[PDB]
Amino acid sequence: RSYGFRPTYGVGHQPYRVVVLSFELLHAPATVCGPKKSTNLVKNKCVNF
Amino acid sequence: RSYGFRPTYGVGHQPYRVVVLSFELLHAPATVCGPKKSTNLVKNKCVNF
Repeated sequence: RSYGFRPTYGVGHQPYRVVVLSFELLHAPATVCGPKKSTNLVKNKCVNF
Repeated sequence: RSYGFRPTYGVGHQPYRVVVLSFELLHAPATVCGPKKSTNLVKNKCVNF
């Protein structure tokens, strides 16, 4: 069935753009990552890795 | 108090028809049933009655 996308219609049938993100969570090599900066590893010292 | 059921009014106060059905659930003889066809019973056999 088609839609009556009339610009004069009220909020009763005002269309919106919609995006669905299905994040993939599993134990696998990671490709996409957030915006952080790497540092230097520290050996033989208690660190919050 | 009455209502301003104006057809030119927006979706703010557009009345709807509502039908409420209250199913009755108890261990009592059943009168209303779904659209399924009965079968013939089997004796002395493991059967999902």
